[PDB]
Amino acid sequence: YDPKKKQMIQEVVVQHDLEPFECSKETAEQYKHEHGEKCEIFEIEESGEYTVRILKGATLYVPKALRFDRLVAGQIPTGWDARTYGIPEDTISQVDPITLYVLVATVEALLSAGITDPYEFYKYVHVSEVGNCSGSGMGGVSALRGMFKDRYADKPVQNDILQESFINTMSAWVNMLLLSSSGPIKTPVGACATAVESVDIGIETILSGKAKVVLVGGYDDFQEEGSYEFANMNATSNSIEE
Amino acid sequence: EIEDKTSIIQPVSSTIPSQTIPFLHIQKKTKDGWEYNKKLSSLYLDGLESAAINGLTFKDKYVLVTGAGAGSIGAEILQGLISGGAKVIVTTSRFSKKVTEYYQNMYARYGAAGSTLIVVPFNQGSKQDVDALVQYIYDEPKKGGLGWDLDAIIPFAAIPENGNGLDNIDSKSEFAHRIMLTNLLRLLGAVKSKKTTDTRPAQCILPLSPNHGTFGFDGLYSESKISLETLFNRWYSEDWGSKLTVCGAVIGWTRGTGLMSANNIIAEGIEKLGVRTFSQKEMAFNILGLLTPEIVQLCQEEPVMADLNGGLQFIDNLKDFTSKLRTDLLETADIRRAVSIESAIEQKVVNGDNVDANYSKVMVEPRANMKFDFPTLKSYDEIKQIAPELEGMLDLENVVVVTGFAEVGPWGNSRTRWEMEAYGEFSLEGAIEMAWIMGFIKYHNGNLKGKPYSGWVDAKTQTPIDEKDIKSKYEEEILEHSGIRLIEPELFNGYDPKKKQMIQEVVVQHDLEPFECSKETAEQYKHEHGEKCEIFEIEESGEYTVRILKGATLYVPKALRFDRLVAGQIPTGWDARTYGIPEDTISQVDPITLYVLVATVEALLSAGITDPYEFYKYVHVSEVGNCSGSGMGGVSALRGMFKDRYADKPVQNDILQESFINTMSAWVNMLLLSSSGPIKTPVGACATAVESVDIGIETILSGKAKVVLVGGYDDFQEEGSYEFANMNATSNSIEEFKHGRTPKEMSRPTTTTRNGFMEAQGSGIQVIMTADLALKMGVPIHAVLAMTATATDKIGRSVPAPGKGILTTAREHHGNLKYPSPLLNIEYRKRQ
Amino acid sequence: AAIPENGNGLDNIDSKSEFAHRIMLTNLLRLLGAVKSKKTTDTRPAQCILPLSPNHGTFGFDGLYSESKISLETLFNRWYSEDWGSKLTVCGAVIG
Amino acid sequence: GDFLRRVEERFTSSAGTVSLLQNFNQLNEPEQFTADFFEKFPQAGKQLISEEDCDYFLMLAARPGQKPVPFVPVLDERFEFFFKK
Amino acid sequence: VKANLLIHVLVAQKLKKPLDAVPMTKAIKDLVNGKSTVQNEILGDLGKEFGSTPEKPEDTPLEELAEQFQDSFSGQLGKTSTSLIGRLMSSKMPGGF
Amino acid sequence: GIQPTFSALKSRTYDSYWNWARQDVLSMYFDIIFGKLTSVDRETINQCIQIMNRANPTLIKFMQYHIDHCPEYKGETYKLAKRLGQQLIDNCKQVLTEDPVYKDVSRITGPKTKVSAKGNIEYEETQKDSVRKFEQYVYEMAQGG
Amino acid sequence: TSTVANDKNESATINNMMKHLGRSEGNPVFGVFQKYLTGHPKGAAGAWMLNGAIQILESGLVPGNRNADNVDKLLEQYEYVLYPSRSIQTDGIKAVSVTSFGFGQKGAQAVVVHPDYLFAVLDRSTYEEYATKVSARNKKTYRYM
Amino acid sequence: QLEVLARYLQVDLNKGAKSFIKEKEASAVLQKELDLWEAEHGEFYAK
Repeated sequence: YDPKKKQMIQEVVVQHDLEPFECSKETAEQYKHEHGEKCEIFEIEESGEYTVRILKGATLYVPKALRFDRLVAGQIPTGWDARTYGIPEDTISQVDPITLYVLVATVEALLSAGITDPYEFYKYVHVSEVGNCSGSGMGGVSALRGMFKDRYADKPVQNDILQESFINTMSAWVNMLLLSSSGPIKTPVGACATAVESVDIGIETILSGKAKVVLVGGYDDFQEEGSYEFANMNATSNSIEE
Repeated sequence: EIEDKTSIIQPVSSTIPSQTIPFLHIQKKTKDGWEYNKKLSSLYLDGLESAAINGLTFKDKYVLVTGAGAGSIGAEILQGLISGGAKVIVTTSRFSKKVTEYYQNMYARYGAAGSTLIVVPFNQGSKQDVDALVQYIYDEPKKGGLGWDLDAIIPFAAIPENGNGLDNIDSKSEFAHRIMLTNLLRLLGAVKSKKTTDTRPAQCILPLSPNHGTFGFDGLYSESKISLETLFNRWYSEDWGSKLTVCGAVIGWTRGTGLMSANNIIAEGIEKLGVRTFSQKEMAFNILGLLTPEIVQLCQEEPVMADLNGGLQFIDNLKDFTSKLRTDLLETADIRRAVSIESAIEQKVVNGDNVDANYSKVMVEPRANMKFDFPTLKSYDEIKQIAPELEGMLDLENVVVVTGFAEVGPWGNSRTRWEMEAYGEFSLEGAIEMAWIMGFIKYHNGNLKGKPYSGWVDAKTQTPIDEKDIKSKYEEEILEHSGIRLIEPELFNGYDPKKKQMIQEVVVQHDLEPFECSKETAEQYKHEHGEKCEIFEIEESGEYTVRILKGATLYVPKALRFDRLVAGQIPTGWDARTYGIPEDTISQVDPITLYVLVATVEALLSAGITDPYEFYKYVHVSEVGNCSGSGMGGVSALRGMFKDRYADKPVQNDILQESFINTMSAWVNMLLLSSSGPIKTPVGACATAVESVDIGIETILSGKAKVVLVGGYDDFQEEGSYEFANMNATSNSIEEFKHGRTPKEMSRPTTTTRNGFMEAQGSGIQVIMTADLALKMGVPIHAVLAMTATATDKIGRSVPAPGKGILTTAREHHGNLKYPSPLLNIEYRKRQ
Repeated sequence: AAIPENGNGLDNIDSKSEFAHRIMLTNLLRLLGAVKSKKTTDTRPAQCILPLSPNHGTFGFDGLYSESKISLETLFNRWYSEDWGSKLTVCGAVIG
Repeated sequence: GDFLRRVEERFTSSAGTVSLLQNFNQLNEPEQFTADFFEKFPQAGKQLISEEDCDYFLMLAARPGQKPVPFVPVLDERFEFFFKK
Repeated sequence: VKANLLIHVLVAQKLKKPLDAVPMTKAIKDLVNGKSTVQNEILGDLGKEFGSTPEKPEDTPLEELAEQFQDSFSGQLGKTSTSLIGRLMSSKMPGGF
Repeated sequence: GIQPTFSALKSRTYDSYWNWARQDVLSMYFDIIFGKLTSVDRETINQCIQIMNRANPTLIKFMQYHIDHCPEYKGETYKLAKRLGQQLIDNCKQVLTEDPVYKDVSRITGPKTKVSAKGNIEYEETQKDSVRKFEQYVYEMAQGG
Repeated sequence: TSTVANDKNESATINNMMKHLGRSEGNPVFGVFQKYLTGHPKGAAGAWMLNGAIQILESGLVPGNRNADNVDKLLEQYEYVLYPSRSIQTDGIKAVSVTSFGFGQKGAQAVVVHPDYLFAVLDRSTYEEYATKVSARNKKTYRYM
Repeated sequence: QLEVLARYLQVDLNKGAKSFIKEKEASAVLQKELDLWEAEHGEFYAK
């Protein structure tokens, strides 16, 4: 993501037909179904792969870019890596980037409580009493870009990207990789002020007796398409006029 | 009478008078032909006495039954096979939802322990089906078959043909002759080749007829039935004497429905001769008695003719005899008609047409009686017989109750979902409410074509319609376009699931010709394609031409036939115009918040809250919360910022603020409540509206709210449906249609053949409330939320896979039950 | 007219037997049923001579031959029941 | 009577029942008729007037060719037509 | 015949003015000018010609006239149109015409 | 007509009698206490048989709880379901370990065609007066006619 | 929700919590399976079940999974739960369980007790004063609706 | 040069080839119906 070269696509109606390009079997059938009459496909009997010609009147999507306003944002420090905390490269390659920030934050918050191993609660408390009432505001923007923006282009995307798009799934990887508890999972989502209601949902979880330990948190991630839509709401400041 | 093996001491063999042939007799062949044998026929009837007073066993009997449509002989023997324990293949030439739910009901009532029933589609006029169905009965489960070995065959299937004379033997008669004969023999001839064991015979039960051409115009029916009699002699002459044993039944006069309803009027007539006809449960009894273990051994040495014709061969010229009885009852019926028609009008002439209008009675048309009906409050002396001495024990300021509730579902609201749930049929009150929400009927007031009118008028033609013509005109269409059905492209902005649009990145190898565009767009192309395009200004116009050069990347559109074509839609024609949401908020807001605003009012209405400000008379403004929340909601506005923005489609500028999950609860506050109570928002995927209750209750019992909304809502879209496909959660709709499943039955919980769930959309909200504030307002206390919980399962690496962490709502200590706990006893705590 | 068929058992009722059943029966009746519709005169009967068989399945492996011959015997009762009693008079021969 | 033709029509269901009101000449002694009518409908004495049967009532009171009604049912656009008339 | 062309025709002969002199936008009350027997006669003629007359036909203008012969004024010339035609033709139209 | 309709992917095996026994017990249980089936009726005898045709050892433990905790004080049909239920509990214990049986108890019905005085033809397949079971039907079959 | 994994995990959870709490043997809970009819509205799931649980409480009816073609054979081992396919009016339902399983190890359970067990902790003066304001609000909401 | 002259004269260079592959799947349809007869009835009956 270069903020000065934010990539967009423009729908262009072709007025003079493109010359034929060769493609595979099912993709040529995908073009002829989804362009209809306005393209041709022909089989190469020597190879079995098809040529496809896009004809006059079909819609293309021509890429474009635009010099965008917001060039400054408050990054996690350049060179921060979840390798250096001990997260396996299994969970790095699967999971959306924000849950890397939640796993890193959850251990050294337990470490701030003198909890060197997350199972040290269960010596004192029952397993059904270690909750996780944490939650995000919009989190999963990298996996919402997978199912909405990356899937439409048929980019090579992870198959289960939708289960990391969730806001209650960063608290799953805390339970799947650290706690193995059975306490009250909840997930708040009150935009900006969500980690103070996470305390609110946290405290009345404890005082009701439903948990004796509960995590309380907030987390969100910066991406391209999240930054452009705070621009049009005129919430984040125009960096160029700064 | 309920108080099983009764012994018989005088059999029916001793009951038969001399010189008298019974109504049901087994025959034995001699050189002259077939004639009555008393020894075989008394062994028959003494088994049927025991089959009546004690009954029949069919355990470990594997039967094939063809021609078993609803309301036939072949379906009344299936009740008698399956009740005995048989293992029956059933054939349907018409395969539907109403066909197999007949057979599921027939198994849910009569399915004795050990019995199985299998409904297969099967054509018997097809040679290719009769080859392939015995390969489904005899092949092994490792090759896809069943691994059975048939111990009886009952091939009853036929075509109704009538009016086909000898001069009109037509193609329906050549196809009925193939069904009934020249491919019935291929059905018996194929069970022979799949048998390898001479110790298992398959008793063929052939529906012979006693009327071989003695009636008139039936086509090749008698030529189909008379040549099944040559399987008696062919048992001796061919090599299947131990493979198929033939037991031909000669079914007499069966009184049933269908096309023989014109013949039931004379069954009384020929029974006056000393002959008897049969109902279908009787020729059920008469052919199932050919499966007794004493007849079964008798079929294995002899081909068995069982003439169950009830004496009808002792009637000379049966065609001419039943013709005059049918004529005389038709010629008596019309002379008694035409006299009473003429005598009716002759009294209209003498007494006048002013009087006879006062002879007919004024009937009452019915209307709908839509009430609201809060749950019926019992009397207080009645309420303490239901619950004993519980008085004054619970503190009412700490009991949470649901006081109102509503939905926007695939079946409308909470009233018309319950009619489809509890009953399967809409009422008259619930069919004008589905016609209201789907936009078929609109309430007109004022002048309609001159005349004043106040009633229900259609929306398509705008003509007055009585309230009973609501069901009779629209129940076909209300049911066709609501519930689990195939995705309709009008409801999802042009989403055709068969033509899901995708783009393919194509590197251009020969440059496009120049196209003209505007000023800034040409600068946008040259920045974002770089060297690989050119721009040139037209000085005459000021707009630029741009040429895309060799080597630049285009995005060519494509489509693909996608799997998931069925989902549980909000009913087609549901509109938020009809509830009173202004077209201001329609054009701004994402579609799911339309479903939440609609659900929030009529959930407050379910609590008797006609105006949302009626809480503040009793409670403070900072005590009306909204702890509702969604699972993924805003998918239409996440498609705006991620998919629609990248194309630079014309998109709303503030789409990101309706993408949120806590913003549907904003439009509830911005447009209804104007409160200051505890806003929260849960987001626990599927199970989020039960934790919304959990976050709801401890909000109330902490004293932070006294009223709080509690809800869940989510929306169906294209890109949300495709990503449950790749996680293999929603069922592949196309492979449901190879399994012959209709859309209203491929959402299958608990089932042996369940394949994934059916995704739906809408909302659901409950207004919960403390118990004492509910009875201080006077609202309908609908429920009492005693418990709520949420729980996280166990360490894993699979997020969609469920677990059992919620089993710890029942956790307790049973190490020492020597002392019963004092505190469970209700009278201990009362004196404390 | 008939087809020579032999060796066609019940497990081997084959396409030569479905074509012989059409020759001998389901299109013999269409042959008698078409001379009916071309007759307009009830004073000219056409004596049908049907080659009946006395061996209805009492031999072995002949295919649909006995099922073709035994259902020509239902043209005796159908003369009474239908409207061709004066058009086609049936006279079935049982050739030994 | 033409109002009571809506009350039987409202409170009966899916039936096709014959009417208690066959001829309008039964209303010439109403107080014994109205009681015998509303014992067949005990639920009519407890359910309020429906809004579909409320604007029907206003459409009866302002019907053409009728004697003008001896009361006012609504304060509406048509008040003087209900009043001075 | 249409309602718009019906009311105008009858009114045109009543006011003795050119057909264009009477704009169908306004009302008879304001068109007459104030005459007690003028407006009364105007409505009277139409009243017996149609039957369907609203509460305040004197004020009902434009739409009122169209509504009068709407879900009603079906194609019938009525007595008003009949009487006028029969009379005028036998009083002005040439002898025998 | 000859277009072949068979496919092995469309077969519908129906197996779970263990459910439909535990359903039709309690389905019968509210047909008794709400008066929709009396003990004089013949379909309650048809479906008492179809329950003991489906008897498992846990189905008695299912039935015996609902008959022990049926409240007799609530009515007189509540007297009926405890008596008619316990009689079936005692029967399902006996037919247990025996082979399920087809005993048809349908009341024998014959045809009666009567013509209305207006001239309408109506077919009422009424109950036979002298033949009321299949016990008596087979005795009719021996007599000829 | 019609999947292989859920309907045995949901069934084993209700079996193992009713096993541990001391149900009488032979008192299964009746499983109602609304998602055959309404589909799975993934976020909205527990509300439609909680609306259904209250409708079941007021009527006493138990709806039926009318697409239970054949209940899985692996579910016979779960004796403390019953799987209807037919709508059955009962004489009163005291409490209803509502369990919802989510993605991300998100299970839940509500229990919905009948209103009459609230209306017996309050005396005669409070109830008959309560029932008036309900009958007042019912007619007022009637006119509004 | 051949494409730009066919563009000028409005000559479709594949109109014969597009109609070739559209009748070749149309004659595959009637073949799929014609062998349903011979699979059902057999070779001796069909001859």
